[PDB]
Amino acid sequence: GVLTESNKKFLPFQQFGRDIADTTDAVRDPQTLEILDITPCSFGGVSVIT
Amino acid sequence: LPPAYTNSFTRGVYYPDKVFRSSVLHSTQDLFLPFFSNVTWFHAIHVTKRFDNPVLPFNDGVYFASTEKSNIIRGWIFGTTLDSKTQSLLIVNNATNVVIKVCEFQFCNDPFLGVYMESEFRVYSSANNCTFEYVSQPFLMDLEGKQGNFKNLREFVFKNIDGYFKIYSKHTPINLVRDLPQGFSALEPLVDLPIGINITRFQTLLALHAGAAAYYVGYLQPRTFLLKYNENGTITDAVDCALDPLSETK
Repeated sequence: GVLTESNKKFLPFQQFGRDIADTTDAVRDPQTLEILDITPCSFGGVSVIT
Repeated sequence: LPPAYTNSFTRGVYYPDKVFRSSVLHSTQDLFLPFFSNVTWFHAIHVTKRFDNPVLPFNDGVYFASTEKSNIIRGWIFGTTLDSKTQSLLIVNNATNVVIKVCEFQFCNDPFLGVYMESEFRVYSSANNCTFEYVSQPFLMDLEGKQGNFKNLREFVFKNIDGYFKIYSKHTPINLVRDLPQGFSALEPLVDLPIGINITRFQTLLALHAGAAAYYVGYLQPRTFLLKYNENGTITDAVDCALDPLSETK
């Protein structure tokens, strides 16, 4: 995905993060202890117009 | 002492894993403490005979709460049968820290490191075999002596799964003078123990002067709760959803 810098705040023991759909949504940085969002890249079909 | 029971008013909630959520109601299935339970209250007000510290059968999780302010129960010895052939575990909150001493401790007929300092060597006699010893961070453990109102709610959850003996903890500064009142607050993890020993029973290492205190010993249960996180991501409510029809439909 695109590791966008996050906005929300983790509890200072929580590593993972997920959504109502129960899939990976945010990740705390193991080194600098920062939180990052996630946004996958699968973007739509491709149609022709003639 | 005859343990006069009491009621557990919605206590014993703890973040079961590391995951974070937001404003979502999750329904988990873990070893929990049922609501409104009949907790085996150890009335530690001797000023009767709180020296009733058997090898309590360490069930699958024990809600070893404590409304104690001086940590009269400094330590907790663990093991299988406590007869000098067990790689036994001791969680001792001695002057240094909450030290985790897991070693082949040599027991006697009366297995306990009685205070005398834990010098009544009926557990530790020789460190012949020491797989690990997790000396934690040395904090301000100065032979805690403060008492009075049950302010430091030393609520403790002791579960042991797959060798990992996870100890959760929490301290909430609330004023109260008797058995667990109403209110809600979740517990957090404060240590995971990456060891591989087996535990069946345990003990409660009181600080011998019996003595005057107050603490409770429940017993967990493999139920299925339904948590409710919030915006800040903390547990603000839960429902033991095998208790009643209303709870079941919720």
